[PDB]
Amino acid sequence: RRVRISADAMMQALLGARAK
Amino acid sequence: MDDIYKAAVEQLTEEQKNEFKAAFDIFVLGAEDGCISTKELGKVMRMLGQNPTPEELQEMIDEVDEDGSGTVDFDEWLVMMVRCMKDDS
Ligand SMILES: [Ca+2]
Repeated sequence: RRVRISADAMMQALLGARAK
Repeated sequence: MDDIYKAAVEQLTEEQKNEFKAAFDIFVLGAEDGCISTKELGKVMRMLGQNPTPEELQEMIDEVDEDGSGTVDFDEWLVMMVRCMKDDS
């Protein structure tokens, strides 16, 4: 019962994927 | 017996698997061979606002290698995610 790691960071590089 | 990695990949979504192909490209955008090196991965962390030592990535890629070629593939990348969420060794 935990939250995903800080991977969205790289997802924002492209433009802003799953920024929220 | 890495169920955590088997389920983690399944729990994923069509968007995740689709985005996983984009990141790999963005990382190897300049790479000629087509592989993300410890230096390349770190280069992105520097522009992000952090500064992860090169000894971490290097040791990481090796710890998350399928054949130990020293390169992270689309497959080794999917496991690298869970490996961190369930890092024990
Ligand atoms: Ca490999």
